[PDB]
Formats: sequence, C-alpha cells, structure tokens
Amino acid sequence: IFEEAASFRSYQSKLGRDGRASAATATLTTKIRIFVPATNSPELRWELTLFALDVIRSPSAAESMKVGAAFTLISMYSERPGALIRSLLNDPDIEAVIIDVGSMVNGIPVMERRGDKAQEEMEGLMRILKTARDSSKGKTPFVDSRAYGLRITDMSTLVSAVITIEAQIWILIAKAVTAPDTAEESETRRWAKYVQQKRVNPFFALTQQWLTEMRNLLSQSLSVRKFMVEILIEVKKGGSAKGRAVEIISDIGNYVEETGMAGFFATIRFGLETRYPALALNEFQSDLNTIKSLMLLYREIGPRAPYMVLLEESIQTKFAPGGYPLLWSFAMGVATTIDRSMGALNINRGYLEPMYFRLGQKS
Amino acid sequence: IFEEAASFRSYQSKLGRDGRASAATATLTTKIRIFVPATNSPELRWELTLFALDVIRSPSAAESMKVGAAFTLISMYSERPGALIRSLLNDPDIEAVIIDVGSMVNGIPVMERRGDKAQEEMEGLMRILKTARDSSKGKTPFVDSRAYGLRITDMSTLVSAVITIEAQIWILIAKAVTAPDTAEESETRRWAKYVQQKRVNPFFALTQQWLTEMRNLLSQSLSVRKFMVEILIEVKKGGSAKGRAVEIISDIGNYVEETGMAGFFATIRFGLETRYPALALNEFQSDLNTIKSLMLLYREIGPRAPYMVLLEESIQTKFAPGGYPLLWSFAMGVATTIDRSMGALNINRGYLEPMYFRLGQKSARHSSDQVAELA
Amino acid sequence: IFEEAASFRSYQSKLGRDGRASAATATLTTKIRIFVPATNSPELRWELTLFALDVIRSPSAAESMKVGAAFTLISMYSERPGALIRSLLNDPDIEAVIIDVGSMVNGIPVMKAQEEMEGLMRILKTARDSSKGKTPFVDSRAYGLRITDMSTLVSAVITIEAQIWILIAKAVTAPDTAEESETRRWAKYVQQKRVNPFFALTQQWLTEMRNLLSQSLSVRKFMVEILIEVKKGGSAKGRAVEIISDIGNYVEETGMAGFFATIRFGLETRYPALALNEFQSDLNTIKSLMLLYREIGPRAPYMVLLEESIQTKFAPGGYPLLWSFAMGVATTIDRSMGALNINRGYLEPMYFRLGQKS
Amino acid sequence: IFEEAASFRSYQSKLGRDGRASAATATLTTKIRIFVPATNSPELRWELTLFALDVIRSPSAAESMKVGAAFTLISMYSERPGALIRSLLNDPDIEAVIIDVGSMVNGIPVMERRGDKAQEEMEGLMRILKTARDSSKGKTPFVDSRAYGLRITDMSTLVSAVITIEAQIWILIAKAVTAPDTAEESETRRWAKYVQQKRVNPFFALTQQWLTEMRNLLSQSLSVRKFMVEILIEVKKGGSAKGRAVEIISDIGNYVEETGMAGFFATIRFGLETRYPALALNEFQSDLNTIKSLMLLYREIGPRAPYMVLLEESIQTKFAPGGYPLLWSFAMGVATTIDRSMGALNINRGYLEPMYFRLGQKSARHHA
Repeated sequence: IFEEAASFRSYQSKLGRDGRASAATATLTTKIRIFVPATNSPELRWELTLFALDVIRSPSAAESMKVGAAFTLISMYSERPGALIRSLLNDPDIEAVIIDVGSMVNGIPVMERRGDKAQEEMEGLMRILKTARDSSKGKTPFVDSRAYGLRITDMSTLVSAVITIEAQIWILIAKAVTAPDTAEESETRRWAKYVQQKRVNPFFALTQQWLTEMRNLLSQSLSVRKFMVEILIEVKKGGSAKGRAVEIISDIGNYVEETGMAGFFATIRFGLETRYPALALNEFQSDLNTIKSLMLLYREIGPRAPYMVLLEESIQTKFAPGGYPLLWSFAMGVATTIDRSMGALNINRGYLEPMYFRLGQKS
Repeated sequence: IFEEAASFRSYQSKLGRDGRASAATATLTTKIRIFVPATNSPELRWELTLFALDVIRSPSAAESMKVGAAFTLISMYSERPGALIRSLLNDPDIEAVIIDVGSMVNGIPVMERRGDKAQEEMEGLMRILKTARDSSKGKTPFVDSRAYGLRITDMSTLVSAVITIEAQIWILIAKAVTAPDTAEESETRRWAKYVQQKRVNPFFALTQQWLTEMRNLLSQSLSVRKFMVEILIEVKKGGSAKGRAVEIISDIGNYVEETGMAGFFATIRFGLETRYPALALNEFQSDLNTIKSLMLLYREIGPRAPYMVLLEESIQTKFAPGGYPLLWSFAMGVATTIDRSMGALNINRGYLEPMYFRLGQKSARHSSDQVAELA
Repeated sequence: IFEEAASFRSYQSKLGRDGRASAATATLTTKIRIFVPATNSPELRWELTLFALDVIRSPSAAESMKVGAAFTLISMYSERPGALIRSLLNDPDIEAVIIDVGSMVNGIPVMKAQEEMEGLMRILKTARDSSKGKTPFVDSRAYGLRITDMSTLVSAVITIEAQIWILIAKAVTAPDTAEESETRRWAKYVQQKRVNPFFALTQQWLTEMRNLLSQSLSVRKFMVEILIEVKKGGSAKGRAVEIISDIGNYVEETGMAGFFATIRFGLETRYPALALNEFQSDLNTIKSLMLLYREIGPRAPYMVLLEESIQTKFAPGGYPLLWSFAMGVATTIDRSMGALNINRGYLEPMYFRLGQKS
Repeated sequence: IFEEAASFRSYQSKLGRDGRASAATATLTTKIRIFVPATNSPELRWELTLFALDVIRSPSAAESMKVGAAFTLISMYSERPGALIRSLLNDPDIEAVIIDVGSMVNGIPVMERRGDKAQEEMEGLMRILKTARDSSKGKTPFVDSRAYGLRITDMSTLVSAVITIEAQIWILIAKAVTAPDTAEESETRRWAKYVQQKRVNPFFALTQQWLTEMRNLLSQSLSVRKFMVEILIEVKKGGSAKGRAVEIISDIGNYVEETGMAGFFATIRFGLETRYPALALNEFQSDLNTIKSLMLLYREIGPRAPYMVLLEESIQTKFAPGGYPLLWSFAMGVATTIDRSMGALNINRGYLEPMYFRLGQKSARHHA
C-alpha cells in the first residue's frame, strides 16, 4: 500500500540507469603528446623531471602541450614509462601519442630526429623554456637553488627525489577539484606528515610557484584529472605489496577518499549512525526513505565510489547533499555541535533549513 | 467486493494502452536541411559553429532552416556529426536531409554541394547572415567580442569552445518547454555552477541576446525538443565512460530529470512519503487509490519517464496533478509549510482545494516528544 | 593394434594448435596514410579517383604511399569511404592514418601543408612526365572527363574497382602469365554490361598495379579481408558489391591448387588403383588434412593470398603417391586440366603412369 | 574413409556462406526520380503513359531520367501506382524520389502540382519531349498512327491500352538480359500468342522502335531489372486474386522462370534424369558429387532461384554449367542427339569434353 510508494521512489531513482549508450555519442578525440623516459637511468630521470617542471612553469606553452607535460611528470613513477601510461590511461576524450626520448640532450624540451620542420619545433621549445625562466623571474623547480642544478646519477637519490616531487603532485589532488584556492593549509598539513615520517627527501622541496602552476593545471583540465584518478584507483587495488612510490600515493589516498562527497558521508556519520531522539521525528520520515534509496544507489554505482567528485561523474550530481535537505540540515546541526573538528567545513548552502538545523543543535 | 472497484479503476487506466497504432495516423513529414561537420578539422568546425550561431540569430530565415541550424549546433559533440544525427534522431514529424558540410570555406554560409543549380542559395545564406548582423545591431554570438572574431586553429581550443556553446544549449532545455519566460534566474544559476567547477571555458561565453533567441527556438519548435530529448535519453544510458563533452550533457541531465512533472513528484515526496498521521483520514481513500494507479501507470510508460512533459508525451495529461485534487491540495498544504525551498512553486490552480490545503497546513505545524515541542 | 598409430598421427596434427601467442612477438606497427572519401558530391569522388589512379601511375611514389593509394582505390564503393577502411581493416602489422580530403579539388593533390601540396604537385608532374602522357584509361577522353553526376560516377567507380579486382585473382599465385585470365574475366563483365566501357583501364596501369599487388603483402591482406567480408552475408549487394562478389567466385580456392587437385582428381575419381596397399599412408595423410582444413576455418578459401603458414600443411606435395596418380588421371581425362605444371620433385613416375594407365 | 572427402567437398561449398555483412559494404546510393500517375482519372493516366513512353523514346535524355521513366511505365498496373513501386522496390543501390503527378495538366511534360523550385524543370522536360519527337522523326509509341493520337477519356479503353503496352515491356525481360541480340524471333513469337489468345488489345500495338529502345534500357541497367525481378517474384506467388493485368504478368512468367540457369537445368534434364548406361562409368564420379553439392546449394539459395541470371547474383557463378565439364559435355551430347528442338542453343564453349561429346552422342543415338 504505502510500501508501493517507497518502492516506486526507488524504482524511479534506478530507472534507465541500465543499458549501453550508442557509439555515435563518442566525443571528438583530442591528440595529446606525452614525452616519456626512454631507458632505466637516474641520469635521464632527474634531467627529464627538471625539463617537465619547467614545461609546466612555461607561460609560452599551449594547454594541450601543458597537459602532456604534466602526464610526463606524473608517469616518472613507472619501471617502464610507456607501458605505465598506455596501461592505466583509460579516458576516451584524449588519444595519446607517446614519444620515447633518446637521452634528450636538446635542452628543456626533447631532441627531434623527424627532420627539418622539427628544427622550428625545437626552437618553439627553446622559446617556451626561456619564457618560463624569464616570466618566473629565475625561480627554478625547487625552493632551494642547489636542487635546480642537481643532475643526480644513481637510483637511490633518483627515487628519493622523484617520490618527493610526485608526493607534491599527489598532495594537490586532495583539493584541486574541491577547493582549488584555500588549498595551502591542507597541502602543507599533508607535507608535514610525509617529512616527519621520513618518507620524502626535503632537499628536493618544490617551489610554491611551481606547485600553484600544477594545482591550476589540475583544476582546469579534466583530461589530466582522469589520468590521475585512473592511477590513484589502480595503485589502491591489492594483489601486491607497494614500496616507496606507490606507498606515498596510497598514503595520500587516505585523505583523498570520499573527497567532494562531504554531505553524503556527514549525514551517515552524524545524525544517522548517531541515532538521536530526532530519529523519532515523523516529519523527517521521508528523508529516511531518501537516504535508503541513496545508499542502495551508491552500491549500484560501484567501483569509482570513493572518487566520484574527482572524476566529475554525472551520477554524482544525484548523490549531492541538498538532494536530501531536511536530514542534512539536522545532521549538520548535530555534527557542528558535537564534533570540534566539524563546522570549519563551509555548509552555507541554500538547502539548509534553520528550523531543522536548530533542532539538530537543540538535540 | 470493494476490491473489484479498485481493480476496475486500474483496468480503465490501462485499457487501450495496448496494441500497435494503424499507419494511417502518420502525420505529413516535414523536410528539414541539416548542414553538419564534414571533416575533423578545427578551422571548419569553429567557422561552422559561428555560421550556425548566426543562422539562429538571423531575422529573415525560415523556421525550417532554424530547426536544422539548431540540430547542427547540438551535434558538434560527435566525431562524425552526420552519424550522430542519423543514429539518435527518431521522431516522425521531421525527415532530415543531412548536407555534409563541404569545407564551406566559401564565406559565411555553406559551400554549394556540387555547384548549385541556383547560386541564389549561397546568396540566400548571405542575406540570412547580413540580416542577422544588422537586426542584432552588430552583437556577435559571444559576449566578449574578440571571441566572435577568433579563428580556431587547434583541437584544444575547438573542444574548449564547442563544450562551452553546447553547455549553453543544454542550460536552456531545463526551462525551454516548462517555463519559457522567467527562465533567466535558473539558467544563470546553472551557468554559475559549470564555470565555478571550471568544467566549461568562460572565454567562450555566449550573449544573452543569442541565448534568448535559442531559448525561443526551443519553445516554438517541437521537432527540436524531440531530438534534444532523444539525445538526453541516449547519453543517460550507462555501459560507457564519459569525458568532458558527454559529461556536461549528462551533468545537465541531473537537473533536467522529472522536469515539467513537478506536481506529480511533489505529491509523492510531500504528503505521501511524509505519511503524516492525517493521511489516515477517510476522505483520502479514493485519492490514495488514484495515486497507486498513477504510480503503476508511470512504471508502464517506462523509458521516456524522465522527460515526459518536455516530449509533449500524451500520457502526461493523465499523470498531471489535478488528477488527484484532494491528495494534491493536502500534499501542497504540507509541502509549503514544511519545506523552506518549496512555496516558490506557483500553486494558483483550480484543482487546489482551499479548505483541504488549510488542513494540510494545519496538519504540518501542529518517548519524550519534548524535542518536537521545543522545535 | 593399428589404432594407436592412427591416433598418434592425429595427435601430432593437433599438437601445439592450441594456446594464444605472447604479445612480445608482435612486429613493429607500420604507419600508412589512406586519403579517404570526403562526402556525397560526384565532383570530389571523381577527382579523388583520378588522384588515386595517378598515385599508382607515379614512378616516384614510395611503397607506403602506394599501399595507401590501393586502399583508396578499393574503398571508392562506399557510402562512407573512411568508415569502410577503418571498420574492415583488421591487420597486425599496420596502423592506418585516414584523412578524408575536403577541398580535394584544389589542384592535383588532395586538400606546413603548403609543402605537402607541392610534394603532391611533384608526384603528379613526375607521374605525367615519366609516363610520356599515357593516361590511366585505354581511351584518353576518360582521363579528362570531369564527371558531375551520381550516375556517371557510379558507372565509373564500379569500372575502376572491377579493374583492381581483376588483378587479385592472379596477383599472389602467378603475377606474370596473368593477361589471358584477366582479359577472360573482363570480357564477361563488359559483354554483360555490368561495367561501363568508357572507363576501361590501360594495360600499362594494370601491369604496374598487378606487380604492386604481388610484391606487397600488407595491401593484399586488406584486399582479401574485404573480398571475404563482402562475399558472405544475408544482405542485398548493389551493382558495385555484386561485381566484387562475382569476382570472388574466381578468387576462392586460388593458390590452394594442390589440396583441391587431389580432391577433384584421384579422390573423387575413386580409380580402382585406390584399393592398393601402398596408398594407406597417403589416405591417413588426407584424413589428417581434411580435419586440419576444418580447423583453419573462416579464411580457408584464401589461405594462399594470406601467405598463411598452415597453407604448407595443406599443400598437395604432402600426399605424393595419391597426387602423382591424381595428375596421371587428371591430365589423361580432362582436356583443360594438366596444363598446370605438376613437375615437382614429389612426382612418382610409376604412380603418374599408373594414373594414366587407370 | 572416402566418405570424409565427399563430406569435405560439401563443407567447402557451404563454408562461410552464413553470417551478416558489415554495413561498410554499402555502395554509394543513387537518387532516381519516378514520376507516378496521381489518381484514377483516364485523362491523366493516358497522357502520363504517352509522356513516359516518350521519356524512354528520347535520344537526348540521361540514364537517370530514363530509368525513372521505365519505372513509371511498368508501375501503370497499380490502383495506387506510387504505393506499388515504393512498397515492392527493395534494392540498395537506388534511393527513390516518387513524385505524384498533378493531373499532367501542364502540356507535353508532367506538370509540377505544387510548383517547381526552378521554373526550368518544366522546360528541361519540354526540351526532353521535343528532342524525343524530333530525334525519332515523328514516330509515336504505337505502330498504327491513330493510337499515337488517342487522348483517352474512359477506363475500358485505358486498361485495354495499358495492359497492351505493359505486356509488350514484359515480353522483352525474358531475353533482354540473357541475349539482347537474337532476341526478336522469340519476343515476336510470345507477342503473337498473347494477341491471338485475346489477352491484349492489338489496336494499341507498340512499335519495334519503342521496343528496341526499351530492350536496350533493360540490357544496360541493373537497377531496372532489380525492380522488374522484384515484381516478377511477387506476382509468381499464389494466394491472391488476379485481374487481366496480373494475369498477363504471370503468363510472361512461364517463359521467364529458370532463364539464364540453362546449364544447371540442362545437365539435370539431359544426362542426369536421362540415366544412360554410361552414367555408371568411374570417370563421372567427381561430376556426380558436383551436381549433388549443386542441388543442395540451389535449395539454400532459395526464393530468388528462378531468376538468378537476371539478378546477376554472385551464387550463379558456382551454378555456371562450366563447373561440371565431363557430365556437361556428355549431357549436351545426349541432349542434342535425342531432342530435335534442342541444339539450336549455341553451345560453343571451350568447356566441352570431347570424350563425353562423342560418348553422349554415341550413347543417345547409336546404342539402341
């Protein structure tokens, strides 16, 4: 009777989720160039990291090149650069061309053996590198200048450095897509942890100017975020121990999970799990039916769940906080009142109902 | 006994839903010209987008041309624009001729397909473009004028721009066929989101004058809305990753769902799911039986459900609130009282029953129980 | 008793048939440029055909360009030329780049690119000059025609395509001595009014293309893939696809000669000599071969054109006693046969005469 | 043992026949205009027939116009002529525009009911009609001149005439696409029959000049023959009443069926069914196995089978009597010796097997 209505609300929510979309809907494919470490030496890896930091620092490079640069920079993890990109990269809008450099002595960009027209390309790269240096007033990748010159020769120093720069990329993802400004407090807080735990090698500390330029590249590119989240999911999965490189990623992951699903988690933790007298209120009953439908929905969306926000996944919109407002306003009233850490989260949405929020605090 | 009556109400509701309609009912098919992206080159694609924005802006162009232009504009997504139209488009009133754009570097309009029998077509296009410029007092499609001039040279810039224009199509659908005036508030609110989220590239912002001209094209053409809703359903289906382009469509979808079925959902959410003790009042029985028949009916209508009103779908009339007056009026009286966001809905309809709604209000605002008393 | 031996022969034949090969074996993937159809204008379609004919006519074009030319030539049929190539092309050595030329009517070449157009110009000039002005068609008026309408277009396209497909029949079994057969097939299509004679293509061009087919495997792989694909299927085929399918009936079984000759002659002939003790090993061979043939499956009628390694096993040299007798019968009884050279080292004179004598 | 080989030959013959072809195989579709009789008014219908006869008779009209004309001419059967064409026409190479005529009130040409996008449409038509008259030196479609002028107003006369013209098209089909030279003897013989038997009204007889122009159109166009064979299959089926119209078609059918599958039939009729003692000879075995595979194959080809040759169908190559040369050479040797009517078919193919030719003759003629 009434049970049919509740079942029907659930039916509506899951209706048309099924099926496979007709192939013609495939969006116009963008060609992106990734220059990638050709061979297994710390010599190449250090120099190429310097190159890549500067490509991203350059004012003169176009966005299509800048994304590809960023992909070079955060593929330094892999034992076999080309294989790492090709095997994890799984986002349809972008079609990758991989260039494996022959120990590039060219300068900031690669060496080119394609011919006479590529001589202009190398000079475009030169202009890009010059403009990078000049526009940044001489600030190189690292905060402390010795690091900019370093040219390391051996594996142990290489991994120490690379893991340091990469951890500086991964500290960004935590706020890149969920608050791209105001980011510094959180990213420094995560930095403190990794240094205090002796995981990351502070001689290679990366400069605020470079970190902000990378943060901005993450915010403004979907294609980049897709690759990042692909790797982030892939290394999260078991069937193997992770040593230093993947371990730093996984560590950062504990901050990165659930990010930009704040509302959903908060209603579950505060209010729901807490079983306040307010659970009793009849008026908030429907809200309960809402949350039930949501939880079953969440289950059905499956593998991407902890990173929906970062993936811009549409089904994410449905999952949004003010989709279930009455319960949320009361869950916030409880959360802000009971937990000292909460309430520093900005909850200024039009979805908030003052009466219900006050009931949550009053409770 | 009483059970027979309830079963009979259900029988009436589903009677004649069955069967396949005789072909004689097919309405006279309208021939519509769609110019569509010929090749995968950003030079052609940027210019053709500018052409299409201007076709829709043109004061002298026929509705037949304008619909076809709108179809060009919202097929920019595809790797093969012709294939996208042909494969998704499934609406009987319109028969499409796809003129695959032949580079069309010939000027403002398309290039003449094989050498025109009458070059007046290119000159018809010229008139259309002139009239567009002149009538709009020189306002070009994009809001900041450099963008209107800018020839696009790479795929990167192309996708940035195309995503931007397409998003501007899809922000319209939300109100085009449900509230075709008063639209501004909502469409701006949705614009703010996509920009703030950095999903679509504000350098390519399109002018309020162009957006109102496209909003009006949506309002006044059924054939357009049919194609929009066909695509909106098709891309909603899973079994695929979506990157930025399809993701903007899909994202808009989550606002666009249930639109123009407001009253039906509102009785479900407020009143029914709310299950206030007052729901047990004897008068409501017939209304409850009504809602039950409606919910089972909704199920039966199936895949088109998320967009019934926008699709002008016939069944929609039956679904309309006013089909359950007592329950609806009670549903509103509660809703308006309990939810701060509601009540901004326009409830000036005859199907509203004042006395009963005052009962809805009166119900809504009326083992401790102390907490409820305090709040 | 006997049973172990028979089962062992079968074991050997099926041993190592199974499994899937490790990806490291994959040979370095070769980039080929396939300039493809632009759209539904006869103006573009005619000009692109002339471009492609001239690419193949050019003395200066490289192999990589020539393969891509051949792919343009045998895609001209389709409603969407680029889609036809991309969707049927299923080939482990080659990666296609396909760019449908828009304003292909800009000059001789299809429409930094300024260099490319001049590369094309050089190609076309050198083609004209080196050929001493001899046009692709047997009647030169065809080279100048500049066709404007669909009817003439399809008449012409069908005609050129049929002229490619005439070649395939002999390209990879005997690329010289081909003339007699390819003319015999041509006579049919013309007499039946299936191909429109104004567009007949010149011996000079046909020889140059026959040689290109013989010497390039990767092109022939694509051709035979399409030739198989359009041969099957419960669909209507237009004059265009119909001519391909028709040619198919000459193309099938070609370069599987031996396997067929022993089946047709000797085996199906069932000469009294088949009872003789000596045959047993050969019979056991053929059994293994028949079951093997089944296992090779969908591409079977064109193993030869595919250079398929399995082909070796099916070769008639495998069952030499029966084969020598198979020629001896065939050459004696069936007037047109036995003109195919059975002078191999495997010929056993006693058995060849026994075949004659039977 | 030996049974494996025979089964393998059969396997090869059926292998890869199955499955569904990828859409990329679709050939570039040609847009073809069919002007079609708008209503059941005899005034329009007579004039439209005259128009269509002249379209086909014109020396200056292009192939695209000529095929569309031929489609008008051989759709005149229908109560709803446009529906008949659109609903039976099922061949991928051609995409039809059907134009229903506005009572043909314009003049010599069909008159555009809703008005032309270009006013020259009417004139290009005028040029076509003029050139038709002028190039043919004034010869109207009919042999006997009163018929050329007739301008019919009544249903009875209309159907008498239409049936007569249609029958004269369908007489042609039988030979137009198997041997369009040598044709006249046969097609006159069939004409005489229908007239003598009072199935068609000889006052309306169509001239050798019109018939040759149509015969040539049939020879040279596949797309026309596709529509013709579609109709020829459709009206061959039972389960319907027929009027004079469908009856004439069906009558023609009895000449048209099996045509251009000559060899397949000839080996079945003569030699195989003939079962001469010589059938026991060891040499024949391969040929017999061939024919077995052919019979099973013929079954599998199915509904199009009575018209394979006319359809140019791929499968037909395998059926080509050249395929089974020993049996065929013997089958001709018997046939030519035993049936006085046979042997008038020209059988000068290099595929003739001397032993069987001498042996077939020697079986049938001098062996009892």
